[PDB]
Amino acid sequence: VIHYSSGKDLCPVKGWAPLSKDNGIRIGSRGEVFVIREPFISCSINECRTFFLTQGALLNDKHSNGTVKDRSPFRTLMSCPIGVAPSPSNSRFESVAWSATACSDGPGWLTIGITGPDATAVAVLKYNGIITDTLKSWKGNIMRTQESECVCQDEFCYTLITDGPSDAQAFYKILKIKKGKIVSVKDVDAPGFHFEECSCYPSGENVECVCRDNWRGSNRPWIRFNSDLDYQIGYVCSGVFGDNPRPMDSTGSCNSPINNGKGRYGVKGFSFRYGDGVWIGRTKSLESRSGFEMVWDANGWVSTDKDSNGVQDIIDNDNWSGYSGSFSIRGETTGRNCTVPCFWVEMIRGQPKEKTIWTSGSSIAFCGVNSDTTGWSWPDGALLPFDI
Amino acid sequence: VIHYSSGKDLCPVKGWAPLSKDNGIRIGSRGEVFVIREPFISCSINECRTFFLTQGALLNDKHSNGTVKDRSPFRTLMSCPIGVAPSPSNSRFESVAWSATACSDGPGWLTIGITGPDATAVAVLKYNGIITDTLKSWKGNIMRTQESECVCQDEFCYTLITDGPSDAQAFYKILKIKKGKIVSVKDVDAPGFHFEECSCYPSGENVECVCRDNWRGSNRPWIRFNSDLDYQIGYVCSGVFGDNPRPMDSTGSCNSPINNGKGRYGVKGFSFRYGDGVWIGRTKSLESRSGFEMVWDANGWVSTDKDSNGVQDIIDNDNWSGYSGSFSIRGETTGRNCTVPCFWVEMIRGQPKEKTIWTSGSSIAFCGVNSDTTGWSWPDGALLPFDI
Amino acid sequence: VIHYSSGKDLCPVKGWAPLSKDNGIRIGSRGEVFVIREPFISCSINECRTFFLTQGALLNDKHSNGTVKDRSPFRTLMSCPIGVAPSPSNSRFESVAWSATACSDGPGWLTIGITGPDATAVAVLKYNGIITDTLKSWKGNIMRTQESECVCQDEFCYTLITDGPSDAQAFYKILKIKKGKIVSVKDVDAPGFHFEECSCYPSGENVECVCRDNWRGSNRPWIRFNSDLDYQIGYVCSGVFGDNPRPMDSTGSCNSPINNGKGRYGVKGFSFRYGDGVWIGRTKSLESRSGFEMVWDANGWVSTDKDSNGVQDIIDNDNWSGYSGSFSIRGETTGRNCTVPCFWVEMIRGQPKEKTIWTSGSSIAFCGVNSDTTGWSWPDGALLPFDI
Amino acid sequence: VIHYSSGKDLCPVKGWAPLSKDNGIRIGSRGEVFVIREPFISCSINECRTFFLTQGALLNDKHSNGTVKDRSPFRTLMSCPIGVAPSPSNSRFESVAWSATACSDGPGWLTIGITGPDATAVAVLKYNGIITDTLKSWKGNIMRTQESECVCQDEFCYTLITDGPSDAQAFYKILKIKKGKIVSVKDVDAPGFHFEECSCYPSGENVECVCRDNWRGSNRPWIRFNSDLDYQIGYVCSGVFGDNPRPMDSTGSCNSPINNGKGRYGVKGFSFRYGDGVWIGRTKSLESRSGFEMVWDANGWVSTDKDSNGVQDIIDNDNWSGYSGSFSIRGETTGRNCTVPCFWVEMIRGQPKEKTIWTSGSSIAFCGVNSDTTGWSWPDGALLPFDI
Ligand SMILES: CC(=O)N[C@H]1[C@H]([C@H](O)[C@H](O)CO)OC(C(=O)O)=C[C@@H]1O
Ligand SMILES: CC(=O)N[C@H]1[C@H]([C@H](O)[C@H](O)CO)OC(C(=O)O)=C[C@@H]1O
Ligand SMILES: CC(=O)N[C@H]1[C@H]([C@H](O)[C@H](O)CO)OC(C(=O)O)=C[C@@H]1O
Ligand SMILES: CC(=O)N[C@H]1[C@H]([C@H](O)[C@H](O)CO)OC(C(=O)O)=C[C@@H]1O
Repeated sequence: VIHYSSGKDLCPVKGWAPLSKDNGIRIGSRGEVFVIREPFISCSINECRTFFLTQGALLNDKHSNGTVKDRSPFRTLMSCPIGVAPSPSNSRFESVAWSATACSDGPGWLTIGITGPDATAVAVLKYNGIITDTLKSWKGNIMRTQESECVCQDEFCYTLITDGPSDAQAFYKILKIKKGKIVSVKDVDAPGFHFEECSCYPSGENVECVCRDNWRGSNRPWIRFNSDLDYQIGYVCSGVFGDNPRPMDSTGSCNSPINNGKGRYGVKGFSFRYGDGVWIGRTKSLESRSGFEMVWDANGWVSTDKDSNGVQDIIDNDNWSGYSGSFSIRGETTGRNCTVPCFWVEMIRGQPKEKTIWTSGSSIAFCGVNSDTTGWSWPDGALLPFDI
Repeated sequence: VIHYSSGKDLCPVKGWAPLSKDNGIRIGSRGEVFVIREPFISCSINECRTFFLTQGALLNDKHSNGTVKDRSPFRTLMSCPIGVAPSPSNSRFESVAWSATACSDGPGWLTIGITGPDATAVAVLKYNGIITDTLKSWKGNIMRTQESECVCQDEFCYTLITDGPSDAQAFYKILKIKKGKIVSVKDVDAPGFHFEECSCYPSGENVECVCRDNWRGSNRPWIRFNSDLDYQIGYVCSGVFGDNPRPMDSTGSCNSPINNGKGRYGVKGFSFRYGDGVWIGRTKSLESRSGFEMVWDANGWVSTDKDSNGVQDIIDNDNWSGYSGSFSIRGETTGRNCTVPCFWVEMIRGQPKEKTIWTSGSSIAFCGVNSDTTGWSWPDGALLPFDI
Repeated sequence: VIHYSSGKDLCPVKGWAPLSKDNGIRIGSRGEVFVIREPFISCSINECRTFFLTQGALLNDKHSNGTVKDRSPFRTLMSCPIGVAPSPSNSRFESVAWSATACSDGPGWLTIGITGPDATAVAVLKYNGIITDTLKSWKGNIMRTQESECVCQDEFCYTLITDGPSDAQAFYKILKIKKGKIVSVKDVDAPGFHFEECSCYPSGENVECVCRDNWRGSNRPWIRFNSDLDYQIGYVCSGVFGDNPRPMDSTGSCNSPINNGKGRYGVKGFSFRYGDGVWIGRTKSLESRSGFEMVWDANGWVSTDKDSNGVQDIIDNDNWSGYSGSFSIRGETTGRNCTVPCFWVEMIRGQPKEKTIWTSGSSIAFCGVNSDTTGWSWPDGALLPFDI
Repeated sequence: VIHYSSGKDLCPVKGWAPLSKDNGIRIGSRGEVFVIREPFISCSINECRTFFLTQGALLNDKHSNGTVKDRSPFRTLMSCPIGVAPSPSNSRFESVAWSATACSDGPGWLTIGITGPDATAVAVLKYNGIITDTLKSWKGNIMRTQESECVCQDEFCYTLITDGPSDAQAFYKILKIKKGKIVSVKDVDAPGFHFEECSCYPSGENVECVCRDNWRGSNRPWIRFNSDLDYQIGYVCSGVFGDNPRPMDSTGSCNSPINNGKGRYGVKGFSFRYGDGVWIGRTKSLESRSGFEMVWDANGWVSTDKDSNGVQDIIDNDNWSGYSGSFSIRGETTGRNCTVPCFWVEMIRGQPKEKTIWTSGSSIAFCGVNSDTTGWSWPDGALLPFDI
């Protein structure tokens, strides 16, 4: 009934409480579940949904052969309430795409599915199901967006789309949609920044996004912008390196990509800035995508220290992990006066790691809570391989 | 809450954006999906549904043996939201029939399922589930309707039903239903016109329908009628032949069926008239039903030229295609002031082409959008045959 | 929002139009469908549902072994919208029982599931899910009710429950429930009447029910009662014998059971009285339950003639049939001023007839319609046996 | 629309009527059903749901190997309407936990899922899906709650959480939540009381809970508390011993745990106090968890007699049983002026008893009803083992 308003700070967060695990892949052992990847959560006022880029096939099937590759005319974005296995039975259709992002402005959903050829892909802006606008690749190299939730404030929604090479320098645009209508955009001038798959969240008029450098950064690049899109960038000061792969935590930088041989690649991640401090979600292995923890250098957003301030384990480094996102839960839903930060973790299974013919993922998600919390490990839990 | 009103022109269309693909058949590889064929989309104010003539069985089953033939006491029309696999779980029942058409007048659905013996079939008019009227075959040779969406304007809905031989001359009626009540009908006087499986859409008081000549036309027959049903017919002037099979594009006619040896048969198709121009959806092969593109002779509706004005590829001619429809999205849904034309393509799989014991189809759908667009190929994607 | 009112005559009925077929069993070939039997339809103002007595198992399963017998602590009554396969996915729970009846008073559903031991069974009155009342067997021999829809008028609902031997004389009660509360009941004094599994329908203050004599009647016993329950009985005058088994149509009686060797048994059936005439639904075989047609002696309700007045075939006698019911569609739903009579036919498959380890059923349903109609045969369509 | 109010007595109960059986496990024979355990019902004003602690896998699957053990990062609490098989298709997600309790305050649901390591588990308070509060283990030994429904009165909800050894003395807290916000708590001082898995219900300002002594009680411990939490404890006076295992009914105590060699263990149970009398639900075997009946010593709550006053059989001791719960149905739903007591019985299948690699459970539930009733046996009904 009412729109998500602006001007609200990320509530106090002492520990992450488990919101929901979905055993997607475990149920797919013998159930009718979609082969997935690239999942992420997003809430509106009443319903919180899990979105995902379907490989257009179900687990334990001959059509799941090769689900290791991203992009195909088959890849389709779809939603489902949190915690439930994403099956053709509860899965609602959202868009045709192999990369995308969706958010809500409160009472309605915005869906940005980017499908089409590598050479000249197209974003398709849908609002509550209806196509409302489009955007075509401008640099001609895999236009691609967040692969996570976008943020909306006062009728207006924001996101970020990259387009360039994975190799080195690419190009970045900030959109400002309103009812699915692209009402403006700015070309970000970030020399030496590889920006892509951003994990955003609103923070008082502003919109803060921590993303990934898949060019030469072992730390994360960030970007905070206006209602008009006047930006501000750099990387996360902290030495508790978030990317992956990443080197042993050294002294970090706050404006350049810390290479250290490992920077060269990366994986989607998030982070919440709390003043001078910042909560950092990161994998435990430094070479592979396994395990997952939520750090806490309180000097983190401004200091290059490597000294952290406390860790809550989420997945021991004995199990697999993957894409880490970061949606938010507004104060229109919560009787509260501050936005609640929450995050979900994708546990990838199958290739290129495990000896299977398929590659999909599971998921879990925790929230803010300024109460008590315990750590652990809530992995996928699939006994692999399958009836392959 | 409000009725679909009349007097609205097909919005400006620069390129077709992908609305939704459903991997129906791919999910049926191991999922619980209905063996289908004859699908088509249709929207109302809130929900857009996909309708289809079920073979009364599920894919990869012994009861899917022979799904190649149309018509049976088993064939049943059913709906489901767009993009989702049409399974016994999300599929809603609509009518008993092996041919039909359904539309909305805005707040409610109209369903016309025609079932019964070849010799004396019956149409059954249901409105929001309730039987409201009926119509029996009058010429005694497979009464059959659109096999696509019908159009409604100002409480009143319109459709077209054929009844005659596939061989040559058949007979055609224009209905005018209101709340499922057949409030009038006209016998179309079209000497030398094989009219059937019409793809309609509203265009300002009027109702334009491009159909198929399965008698001796390699081009498409059309028909525009009133609120009172005073019609106007002929074929599409353009030389960019729409039927299939069809001969190489020669100089076309605008009132007679261009035979050229191939005319003899055909397949359902659509087309949107934009003044002197017209958007033409057609298969790439000329002998088989494979591939699919959306043409654009701007002189097309009035000129017999074969010179076209631009092509957006939808399915390379390397994959299968099939029935091509053409629903519309009114301006009551879209805040806009003009109806948005959209179309769906059926990709048929199995017989009579492929070495299987079954025959079903998948689907995709794109919309207007006066923005940018890219072409490609979004085929079914089923690795055939099956566990047959 | 409004209650089903009384005082309305069964609309004019020229022919039966097909409302819905569900290929229950055909989809169960490989789908997740419930092993059923004893189905029947029932509508309320918005939704029409199909109810059924589940064998507490799914088709093609080892737990479907013996589904030939009625009654078990497993048998559970459940609903689902018309036309859809009754699967654990769309099937809504209704009650624990191996015999029952449910109806609506317009805005709410009444459910009467009778479960428990043969010796001392209990009816359980639930209204919109909540238990509201109960009734225990009074004669101690399988208390059992309609096994079809009951009728409600002006806040009040009515049904019929038998209790006695199948062998000969049993006992019958007429209930009068209101919001699931049994507000009165009468003991029917029908010497020489075997009354059970009644197919009812409202007809102007009154409630007419045609049932079955499984004692010594080859024709059907009827019963019309008041708002206070003052009854009137006898059998259907007509010579077009409805029971099954039944002898060749001879001259019938209107108050006694016509034995003729075959009377001894029977199967549920229905019939609609239209003044002096009456529509009769009956099987084609006289020894088995196969085929199904809808007769029409217009002198039928009062005359003992065997001369009929027209037949619409529903299922050739080459396929199986079974329980035949008879719900109604009120005028609160239909803008009309008269109730619309409709009926559903159960096609039983498996034992004791076919060489299977299971026994379930499918269904179809047609309605009034004072328009044109065609006959045919819309059988189950299952290729048996199964993966048994 | 309106909150569940307080001050209402458990309506008169002559016999238990069957509300719903779900053949969970039987449908899982070949259906897509969740491997479950720890189920229990809970109603709100409109919908009654069944909740359960999923083993994060489906029956007849390799991932159901070991479902015999409680607790795992996979165990997740989920709901579904009563009577339906708890499958990934109708099962709604509720929380991440291997122990929990949920209730309604009328218009909304409260969910308390306790997940995490044995050493330091955490309760997570969610209200209508949103995390609203948390509580961490305080004694560091499997914090665990009711494993059944909690009670809410006048905006406020109540429950009970244990934390200590199964061996002997543990510790107990009474919570008082309001909109998921823990607004107070009391540490129960029960020397010599093993309190856990309480079966509660409201009874006029007060909240009565009968639980289980898994330390040295063969009878059940109880606890009645205020709006402020001023408690009162002891055990059930009656000699008709409720725990299990339990010794032959001797003369009972009303404040201490009756050991008798068997007390040492136990299984969840319930009981409703009706003045000086009390309805007792208990297993028939004394060593195993098989069969189930509902006793009635009318002198029971105050007298140590072993003389009972009537038994209604629920499951002969030839079949398996398990956890027995006890939710309630308020008078806001029932037009009535008194709360209706109802109970559900879990029939466990598989290990440690049966020769299977899995362990799950089915369920049934009956209600108050001051009418007639019959006894019987409505067991799971699964033919074991499975395709194991
Ligand atoms: C649009 C697209 O292909 N995104 C892909 C992304 C991308 O290649 C990289 O960020 C360089 O731009 O990488 C990965 C990956 O984790 O292997 C999966 C994504 O689907
Ligand atoms: C009612 C009916 O049978 N329609 C059929 C239609 C028809 O035969 C033809 O248009 C000549 O009238 O052809 C085809 C077809 O593409 O093979 C499938 C349809 O189901
Ligand atoms: C309650 C019950 O068992 N009803 C059964 C009914 C009954 O035995 C008969 O009407 C004599 O009373 O017969 C049949 C039947 O068609 O074989 C199935 C029913 O389930
Ligand atoms: C949190 C937890 O593990 N609860 C378990 C409970 C518990 O161990 C016992 O009550 C001693 O505290 O016992 C049992 C059981 O019937 O075998 C299953 C429960 O899941």
